[PDB]
Amino acid sequence: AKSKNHTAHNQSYKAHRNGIKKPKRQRQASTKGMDPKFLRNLRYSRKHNV
Amino acid sequence: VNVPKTKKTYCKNKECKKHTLHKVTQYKKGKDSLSAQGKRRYDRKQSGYGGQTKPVFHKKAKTTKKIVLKLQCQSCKHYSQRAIKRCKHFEIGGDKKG
Amino acid sequence: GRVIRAQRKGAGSVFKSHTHHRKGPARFRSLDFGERNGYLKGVVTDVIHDPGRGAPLAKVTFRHPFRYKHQKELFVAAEGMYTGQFVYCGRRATLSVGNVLPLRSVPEGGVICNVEHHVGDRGVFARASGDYAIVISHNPDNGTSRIKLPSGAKKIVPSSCRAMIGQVAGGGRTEKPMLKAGNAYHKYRVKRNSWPKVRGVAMNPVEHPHGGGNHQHIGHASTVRRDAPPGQKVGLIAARRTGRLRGQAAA
RNA sequence: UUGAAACACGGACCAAGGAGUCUGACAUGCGUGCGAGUCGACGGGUUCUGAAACCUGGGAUGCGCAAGGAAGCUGACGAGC
RNA sequence: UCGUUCGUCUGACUUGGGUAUAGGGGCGAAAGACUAAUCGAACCAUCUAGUAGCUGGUUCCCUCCGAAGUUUCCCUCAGGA
RNA sequence: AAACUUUAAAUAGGUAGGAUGGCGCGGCUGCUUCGGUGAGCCGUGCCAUGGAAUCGGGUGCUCCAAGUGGGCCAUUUUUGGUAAGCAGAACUGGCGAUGCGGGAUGAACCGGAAGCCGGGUUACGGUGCCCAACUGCGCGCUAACCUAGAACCCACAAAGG
RNA sequence: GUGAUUUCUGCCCAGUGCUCUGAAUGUCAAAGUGAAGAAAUUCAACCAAGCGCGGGUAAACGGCGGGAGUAACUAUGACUC
RNA sequence: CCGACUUUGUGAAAUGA
RNA sequence: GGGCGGAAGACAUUGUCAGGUGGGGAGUUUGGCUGGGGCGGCCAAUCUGUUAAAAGAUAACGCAGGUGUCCUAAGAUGAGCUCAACGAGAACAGAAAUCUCGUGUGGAACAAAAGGGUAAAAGCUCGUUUGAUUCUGAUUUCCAGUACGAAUACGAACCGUGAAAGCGUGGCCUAUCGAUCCUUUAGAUCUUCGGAGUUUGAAGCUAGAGGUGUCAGAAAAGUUACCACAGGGAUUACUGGCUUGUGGCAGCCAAGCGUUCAUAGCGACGUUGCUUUUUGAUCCUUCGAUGUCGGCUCUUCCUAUCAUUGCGAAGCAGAAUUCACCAAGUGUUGGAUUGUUCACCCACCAAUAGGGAACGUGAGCUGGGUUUAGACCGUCGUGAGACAGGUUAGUUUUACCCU
RNA sequence: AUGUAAA
RNA sequence: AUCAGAGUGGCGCAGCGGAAGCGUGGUGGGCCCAUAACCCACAGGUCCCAGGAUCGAAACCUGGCUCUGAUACCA
Ligand SMILES: C[C@@H]1C[C@@H]([C@H](O)CC2CC(=O)NC(=O)C2)C(=O)[C@@H](C)C1
Ligand SMILES: [Mg+2]
Ligand SMILES: [Mg+2]
Ligand SMILES: [Mg+2]
Ligand SMILES: [Mg+2]
Ligand SMILES: [Mg+2]
Ligand SMILES: [Mg+2]
Ligand SMILES: [Mg+2]
Ligand SMILES: [Mg+2]
Ligand SMILES: [Mg+2]
Ligand SMILES: [Mg+2]
Ligand SMILES: [Mg+2]
Ligand SMILES: [Mg+2]
Ligand SMILES: [Mg+2]
Ligand SMILES: [Mg+2]
Ligand SMILES: [Mg+2]
Ligand SMILES: [Mg+2]
Ligand SMILES: [Mg+2]
Ligand SMILES: [Mg+2]
Ligand SMILES: [Mg+2]
Ligand SMILES: [Mg+2]
Ligand SMILES: [Mg+2]
Ligand SMILES: [Mg+2]
Ligand SMILES: [Mg+2]
Ligand SMILES: [Mg+2]
Ligand SMILES: [Mg+2]
Ligand SMILES: [Mg+2]
Ligand SMILES: [Mg+2]
Ligand SMILES: [Mg+2]
Ligand SMILES: [Mg+2]
Ligand SMILES: [Mg+2]
Ligand SMILES: [Mg+2]
Ligand SMILES: [Mg+2]
Ligand SMILES: [Mg+2]
Ligand SMILES: [Mg+2]
Ligand SMILES: [Mg+2]
Ligand SMILES: [Mg+2]
Ligand SMILES: [Mg+2]
Ligand SMILES: [Mg+2]
Ligand SMILES: [Mg+2]
Ligand SMILES: [Mg+2]
Ligand SMILES: [Mg+2]
Ligand SMILES: [Mg+2]
Ligand SMILES: [Mg+2]
Ligand SMILES: [Mg+2]
Ligand SMILES: [Mg+2]
Ligand SMILES: [Mg+2]
Ligand SMILES: [Mg+2]
Ligand SMILES: [Mg+2]
Ligand SMILES: [Mg+2]
Ligand SMILES: [Mg+2]
Ligand SMILES: [Mg+2]
Ligand SMILES: [Mg+2]
Ligand SMILES: [Mg+2]
Ligand SMILES: [Mg+2]
Ligand SMILES: [Mg+2]
Ligand SMILES: [Mg+2]
Ligand SMILES: [Mg+2]
Ligand SMILES: [Mg+2]
Ligand SMILES: [Mg+2]
Ligand SMILES: [Mg+2]
Ligand SMILES: [Mg+2]
Ligand SMILES: [Mg+2]
Ligand SMILES: [Mg+2]
Ligand SMILES: [Mg+2]
Ligand SMILES: [Mg+2]
Ligand SMILES: [Zn+2]
Repeated sequence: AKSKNHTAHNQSYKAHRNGIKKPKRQRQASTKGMDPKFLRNLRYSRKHNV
Repeated sequence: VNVPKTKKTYCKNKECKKHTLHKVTQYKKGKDSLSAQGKRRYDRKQSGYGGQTKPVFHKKAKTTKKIVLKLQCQSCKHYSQRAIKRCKHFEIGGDKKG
Repeated sequence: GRVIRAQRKGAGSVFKSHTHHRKGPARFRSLDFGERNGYLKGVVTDVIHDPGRGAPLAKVTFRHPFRYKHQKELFVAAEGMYTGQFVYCGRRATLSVGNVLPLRSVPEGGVICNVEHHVGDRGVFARASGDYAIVISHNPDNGTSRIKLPSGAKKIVPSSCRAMIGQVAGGGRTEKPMLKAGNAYHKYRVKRNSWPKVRGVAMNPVEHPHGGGNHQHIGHASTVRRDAPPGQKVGLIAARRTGRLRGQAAA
């Protein structure tokens, strides 16, 4: 009747039975959040490639 | 907490857009108006039988408010307003600390 | 709660007046020309005990003023009346115990009973056993008079209101202790269902504002306001004061 | 129910009745028809066993084909690693 | 309800019949008593298959996969997302 | 010395171990620098014996949805409690959901997880009778005139003679 | 409300309640009044009952304290603060 | 309980406009 | 004389609005956690240290504490200086007033709680100030990788200070706070009022404030013994079970008592246990019911032995008495008072020892107590009512089944 | 307010 | 058992950080033959024990104590 309960018992099992899903490493890694001063330049060069 | 009467901050008006000199005041809630849509709705709803229909607040807990400072720049006569942290005593242009 | 006895008495259910053996309305005569402007001679025939009323009634057999028949009227006996007496009605009736005169004809200081209030409403003040009204004073510029009622109040009445001179019989009756719940019961059968009367403090809350509690007590001020809704106005109504009456307040 | 053979509850026995259905909106999955269209659903004509079937209208009925705005309003200038 | 034993018995006594008051109403020498074996709000029918986060039941076979009592929020801890 | 620390373990934590790598050439920039200076990108050409062991198809991507959200026991770390078959946590496993062999009997102690059969061999535990297997081969101690003593948990014994 | 007879009903009107008075310059609705307004409207003045101010009322509901010292044996405390 | 409007007419004075 | 006779008289009164009163009446509410619940407390928001087992996460009504503030400086920055303390000295002047020199790793201060950080500073004094500003995103912390709070790092402005580098989007860092609807405010020389306009009003858009502390945010007091329902052994009071602090019972040591003599008989200071008739603790079974104190009756069992049979010891001369041994075969009473178990007295006795069996024993009784509804007092409550205060009256159902 | 017991 | 309250002059009580008084008692005089009473002056305290902050405590808060008062229920 003690409504406060807490364990991590069985939580490693639930985590690992379907693996700890690592994200697929990526060619062309994402730029979102990067330094806008760096990204404006980076975009503008690709604007003026030949 | 003391705050100066006149302060230099940013004035966003398309005429100023720079730090100007702003006179300070204290925000006080203007008076409730009898023709606001919420008021003609509530006055329609309260009318009749059934008594108090919209809830009315009783369990007050705060003792202090957030001051709002109504800063008017001396350059285009347009206000802009800033809320400061919660305080009990508040005074504009008090005698400076020594 | 539920409806409270003070509220149940207005229904008429069992609280009506127990009037099966009462001898009829005890009142004066229908005021007419003869008794406006002279006197009519009537003779008492019997002093009959009226059930449910302490004052005896006197059967008075007038002669009808303008048709050929008797009129058995029925008065409230003034202490002194006897069978065979001639009672005279009118304005020029001599000031004799038993005669009925308008107040324009009772000298100041005189005792009267059965005083009318609107000339011809046939007697309303000073009627119960052994009570009388004294004509204090007259005012002929408005044609009115003043009387001291039994209650100690002082009422201006029309100077043409009639009155029976004397005092009502049966006086001194409420001096005798009844000594018995039996006597009390036989008193109240013939008046109305108003006895035995239960203390509110010994009631449950659902039927009396004083009700309930592990001890018997009222629990709140027993003096209630004049406007309190029916069913709340029980206790001492609109009381100006309480406690034993001492000094001037006992006047 | 964490724990039932329980000193936990229901149950004497048999027969029959007896409990996730039907409807409106939506959603994913699948099948079928057609496919920038698709729906014929309310109506009309016909129907010789027929409350069925079959035909008809739509050139704007619904959904879709165009979105952003609170509203005035504006509305996709043609892709590279 | 029965038995022996008890209270009262000219009295505010006992009782028949007629009649009055019918439900948040009646009546009460007051116990929330009595109002047809029903009264701290009768009975009857209807709204009504009222609602229940609670208890009980929830009916055929084989095959294969097959857990949770843990995080976070909720007048939330017998519940739900 | 839990709310002290110079020092400072063990177990446990993170990252890297190449084809998602480098070097040349010639181009862009609205960034950067005193500046072809850098930063990055862009096009192209070259290389790069696969860059410790072992193992092996993958949640790789998504949709719809069920039940659950009362836990309990054990070895070890551990908080309150005098302690509890008590209350609360940490790592893992078990029971719950699971039979089967052993511990006489037991949900979670020991062995071990399973289609239905024939044959062989074992684990835990045992070989005096119940009861399948030795009254086997050896060596010591105990003699209990108290119910000697006789299974991991486990059904206790203490200070002391 | 108390509950025959006898005897007697001490103190408190600050609390709660009841009740009485309104000089009037506290508070106070609709209506009606004036001003501004182009009008909706806003404003101000006026403004009843009620409260608020002021008296009474306990056989109205109710209530009725502490702390120290002191007698020429001790104790106790007539007395005192 | 109280105020205003209403049924609600007729005319007289005193203070206010 | 076209008045039936009076009384009041355009006031009462009818009708409708308007204000106050209105448990007389209606409706409803009366939070959660909790070693039952109530009361207490806030362990509901939330910070620091520890528990937290050397990454992270980690609970309890665990421990020690904090917060709902304060601040135009106690914010920004630049310059300059060194703080607590200690040694020696100096008129009045001393332990302590002010001054000077030396040493001074921070033993000071930094608004507050604790922890961390700092010595040409983050501290002290002075200088100029307002970055405590504007727009909208990102990221972390919580975490569902949602919101909020807070914080960080860029971007585009405008600025402060410094000669400059730079620093600066509030306080040295870690807590100091607020959703929807509504009202109110700021802004564009913005949009709509849908017949077109002028022109007040109203709604909009973006950003603020007014607050929900039960702090992801209902608008809300009690009582019930007259009570009702759906349920619960997720949860109390009886029994039993684990535990045994508390209760009872026994050892070891030996400082002393025992007139000289620790141990005849004790045995403090400590300490080791045993038991499960009390109570505490828990909440495992039982809430679609296990009949709940006591007495009466009857039986059985235990030994931790009071008496009785045999013995040992003595501070045993005889009598009595005390300690222990195998011993549980036999015995253990009549009564006053109390509902009592317990207790206490009177008397007899060889003795009036202690204990269990669902605190043995209610289809065995009794119903005194307790534990419904009546009623009374005392305290509490404004009250309906409460009392682990005293009082009085208060139904005791079935066996014929199996053993 | 008051006035040795000590003659 | 917890929750509060108050501890201040010999006594009973005031007290809002600059910090000690009210009534009564004590002391020396005066009036009196004398004592009161009265008149004029005089001395007062470990602000319950140990801390902390705090320009600055007796007060704010925290530990150590004594007396007093409260709520201690359903079984
Ligand atoms: C006094 C006001 C009250 C409150 C708000 O009006 C209550 C409303 C909000 C809601 O949830 N719906 C309602 O009908 C009640 C609010 O906004 C605060 C800032 C301050
Ligand atoms: Mg849970
Ligand atoms: Mg209305
Ligand atoms: Mg009667
Ligand atoms: Mg009477
Ligand atoms: Mg009476
Ligand atoms: Mg009663
Ligand atoms: Mg009532
Ligand atoms: Mg009562
Ligand atoms: Mg009372
Ligand atoms: Mg269970
Ligand atoms: Mg069992
Ligand atoms: Mg059962
Ligand atoms: Mg059940
Ligand atoms: Mg059955
Ligand atoms: Mg069937
Ligand atoms: Mg179409
Ligand atoms: Mg491609
Ligand atoms: Mg009988
Ligand atoms: Mg009769
Ligand atoms: Mg009859
Ligand atoms: Mg009946
Ligand atoms: Mg159904
Ligand atoms: Mg039903
Ligand atoms: Mg769910
Ligand atoms: Mg070391
Ligand atoms: Mg770790
Ligand atoms: Mg490593
Ligand atoms: Mg085999
Ligand atoms: Mg064999
Ligand atoms: Mg009285
Ligand atoms: Mg009586
Ligand atoms: Mg009295
Ligand atoms: Mg009064
Ligand atoms: Mg009073
Ligand atoms: Mg008005
Ligand atoms: Mg008035
Ligand atoms: Mg009510
Ligand atoms: Mg209700
Ligand atoms: Mg609760
Ligand atoms: Mg509790
Ligand atoms: Mg919450
Ligand atoms: Mg850690
Ligand atoms: Mg500096
Ligand atoms: Mg976020
Ligand atoms: Mg910057
Ligand atoms: Mg600072
Ligand atoms: Mg709004
Ligand atoms: Mg229009
Ligand atoms: Mg807000
Ligand atoms: Mg109750
Ligand atoms: Mg009752
Ligand atoms: Mg249980
Ligand atoms: Mg023990
Ligand atoms: Mg003990
Ligand atoms: Mg239990
Ligand atoms: Mg039960
Ligand atoms: Mg039984
Ligand atoms: Mg023995
Ligand atoms: Mg039995
Ligand atoms: Mg009884
Ligand atoms: Mg009772
Ligand atoms: Mg009682
Ligand atoms: Mg004297
Ligand atoms: Mg003197
Ligand atoms: Mg003297
Ligand atoms: Zn400006």
